[PDB]
Amino acid sequence: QQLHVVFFPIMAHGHMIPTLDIARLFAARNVRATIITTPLNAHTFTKAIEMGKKNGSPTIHLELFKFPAQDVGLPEGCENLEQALGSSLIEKFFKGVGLLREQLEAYLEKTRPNCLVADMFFPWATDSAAKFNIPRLVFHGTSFFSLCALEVVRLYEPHKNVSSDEELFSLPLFPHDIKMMRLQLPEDVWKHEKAEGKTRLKLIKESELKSYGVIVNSFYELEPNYAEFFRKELGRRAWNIGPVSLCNRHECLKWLNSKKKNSVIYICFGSTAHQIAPQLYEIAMALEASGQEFIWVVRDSWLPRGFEQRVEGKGLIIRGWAPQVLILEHEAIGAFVTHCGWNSTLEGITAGVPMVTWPIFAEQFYNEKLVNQILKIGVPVGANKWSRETSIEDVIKKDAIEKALREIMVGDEAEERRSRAKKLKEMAWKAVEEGGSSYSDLSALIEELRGYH
Amino acid sequence: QQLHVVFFPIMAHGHMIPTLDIARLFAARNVRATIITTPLNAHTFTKAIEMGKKNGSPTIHLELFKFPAQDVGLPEGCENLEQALGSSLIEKFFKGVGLLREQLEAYLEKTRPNCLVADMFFPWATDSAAKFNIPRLVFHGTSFFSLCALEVVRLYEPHKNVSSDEELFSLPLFPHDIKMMRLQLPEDVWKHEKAEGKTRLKLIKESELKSYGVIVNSFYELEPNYAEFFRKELGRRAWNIGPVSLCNRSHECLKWLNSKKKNSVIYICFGSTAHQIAPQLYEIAMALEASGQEFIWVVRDSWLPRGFEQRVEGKGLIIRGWAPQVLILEHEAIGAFVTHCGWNSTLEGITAGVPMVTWPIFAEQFYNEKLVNQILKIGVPVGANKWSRETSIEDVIKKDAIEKALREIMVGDEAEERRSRAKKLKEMAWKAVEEGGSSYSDLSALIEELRGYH
Ligand SMILES: [Br-]
Ligand SMILES: [Br-]
Ligand SMILES: [Br-]
Ligand SMILES: [Br-]
Ligand code: NA
Repeated sequence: QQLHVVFFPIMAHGHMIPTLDIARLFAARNVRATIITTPLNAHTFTKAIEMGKKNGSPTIHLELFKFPAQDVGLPEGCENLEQALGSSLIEKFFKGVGLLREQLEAYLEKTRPNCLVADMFFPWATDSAAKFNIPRLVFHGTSFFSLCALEVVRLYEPHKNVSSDEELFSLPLFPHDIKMMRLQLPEDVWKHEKAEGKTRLKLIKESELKSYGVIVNSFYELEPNYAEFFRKELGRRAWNIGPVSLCNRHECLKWLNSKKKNSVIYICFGSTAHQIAPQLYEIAMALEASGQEFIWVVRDSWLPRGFEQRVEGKGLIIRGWAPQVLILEHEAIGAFVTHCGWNSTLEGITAGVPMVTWPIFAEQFYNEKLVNQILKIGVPVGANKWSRETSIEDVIKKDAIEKALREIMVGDEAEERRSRAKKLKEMAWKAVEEGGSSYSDLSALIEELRGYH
Repeated sequence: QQLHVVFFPIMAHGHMIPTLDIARLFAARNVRATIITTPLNAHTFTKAIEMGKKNGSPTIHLELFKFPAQDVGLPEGCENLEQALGSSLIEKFFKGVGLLREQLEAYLEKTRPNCLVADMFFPWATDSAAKFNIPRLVFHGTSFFSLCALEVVRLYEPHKNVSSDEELFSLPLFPHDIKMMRLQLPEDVWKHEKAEGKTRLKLIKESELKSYGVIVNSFYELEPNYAEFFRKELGRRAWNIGPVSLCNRSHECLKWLNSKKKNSVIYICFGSTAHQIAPQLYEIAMALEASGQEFIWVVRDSWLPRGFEQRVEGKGLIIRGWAPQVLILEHEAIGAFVTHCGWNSTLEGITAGVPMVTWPIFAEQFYNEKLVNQILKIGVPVGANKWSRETSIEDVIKKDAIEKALREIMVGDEAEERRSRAKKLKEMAWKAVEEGGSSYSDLSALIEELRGYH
């Protein structure tokens, strides 16, 4: 009789889409998959389900919970983490999602599924599932490297034994030597201790040991030392089942067919990225000065006069939606400028494209270390300040940007980075195919859920 | 209304007695303490409560659960782990205690206490307490060293890279170099893989991270490297509150001892739990006589040499049954303690400042023996190296091995140094449990933390 797994992502585009992909991976092994969402977020899933269904692909069920926006003083329209801009709104959003516990517990009591896969941001989901002897898995949607780095920083606080903003400290027990500065950490953790953010991270990392285990959107062969470190040194039970976006598997593409292999730079910072006019201006000048052909995705005081005319042969600006995967996988694309969010980083890896890394917040400075120092498939733009706000002082200048654009295309080790990225691409596809490490760990997890008593 | 803590020990004398002592330590901080037991075990608590009460001491409540003996095919009389001898009986005993879950959940629903202190052998008690938003503490009744050693052996399997019974391997991450052989580990783990015992240990060790934390019957200053290792390297939240047997603490054998030189007499006591076969007792008797050492031997007549008691009349005393163990160990005349090196026994040797001849048999005892001999350096091994819940005639320790250990603990090269080291641990143990001590302090901190839990 059919195994039932319930998936409960936080309402953030970057968590919802990989959660859907995991639900789809489970559905393809004949597991009943239900995703919990809210009314204003349902369209994201309904569209994406049908736009990957009608091929005999199994059915993903949606369950809708009421988000108590009014109750916590959020606008009725604010059912997504992206809409909660400002310190006030974010704190209210987290109180809001915390009040979904009553609905989760009623749903589990009613449906009695075999497993709950709950977002990292719901540490309390473990106790909710335990009430009905249901195992809970934690899903973060980041790298093993980041999960390990964050935890060694939290436990060993290497940044308390420094005396300046830019003083380098090593990550303590790691099998690679990784240096960071305080600038690269959120200001709550290092400068003015704020129990809210600090208590939230503590409960998230503790959930990894208190729960049945951790599903990870990565492949063993990508970061073997950290897949092991997470399980051995840090004691987590984990399954690596990614890259989960490989599960199922236009004018700009015609434009690219005309171009030399590895000749074009793709720049796309995602939907999370909040780009100010002065920053866009420095990118525009750097692109022109670099001489490099480019496809630049933007979400006009911020364009140099005559930009659009000067770059007619060489540069394409797309306002809004780009077919990102089809662009990255085009032979003409030789590099990817990214914020180093894990979804973007994994798409660069899967396309075999070297990356210019532009970390901003969250786990991105850890992802940047993986890409540049361990995988050696990237070049840093030189952003070293962790910030969820964009101060004019933190804008990266034309000269830093131009240096990185040139290095990733024609720098001495640019070809070596391309060769290394092409190897990871082959290893990624091999992980997800029958017999691969990710296919295998998914089989092992399901078998283990089937036998749980 | 006062904080209420429920204590749920497994029905083993070695877990019940320390659990009572913890309940008493909690009761003295004005915490309501209830102990869960079964009808045939209640006498152990009733006696021990009243034999330490009538002084206005705060009241420990008992709750009785029915043990489903018939249900798992055990004799009605088998409500204690000591009665479950043989592979068949032990497995049934563990199925039995597992079926107490229904009664635990009904009791917690009814009483709604602030915290459940549940035996290591009840990993499911964490989820049972969580149903009513009650924090669960794990209690094992052993050393930090044993908790760390078992876990490093389970995770890193140093014994899998071996080819023979007696080949020595090091314990992996420890700041001391500790060498063991497969013989010293249970035969399920190393020889013939049995998922039952292996799954049981896995769920016990996992409960240490899944639960609110771990109460430990040890003191920080006794094993500082392992008190830290358990919390840092292994990530457990833990409180060290022992030796818990000091809580209550502010005839003819004692008259017999007053006649004797300081540190001249060996005390031998394996406990009432101890199952000793006639051939083994016989080898001990011969070793004691041959050693020339004065002795007090506590035994729980085919196994005595003819004329033994008469030949040793000046030098040796055999006590049949109850001995005033504390008063004997604390007598100036007692220079050594022959023990099985279970943690309760090991801690009483430490608290009396008496060096120990270590005779490990099963459970965590070979790890405790490494702590005593290699780290504390207050003991000498008898040379038992075989982990066994059964005593086969083939595994008996012979007179010559026993005599060698009796001589070594009394007059061997480092005998004086072992006595000096043990006397330091004695002072540190009493300092830990007095107001301002590490164990007094961690107990205050735990209670404060339980008081502020939401
Ligand atoms: Br690696
Ligand atoms: Br870097
Ligand atoms: Br130590
Ligand atoms: Br030894
Ligand atoms: Na660890």
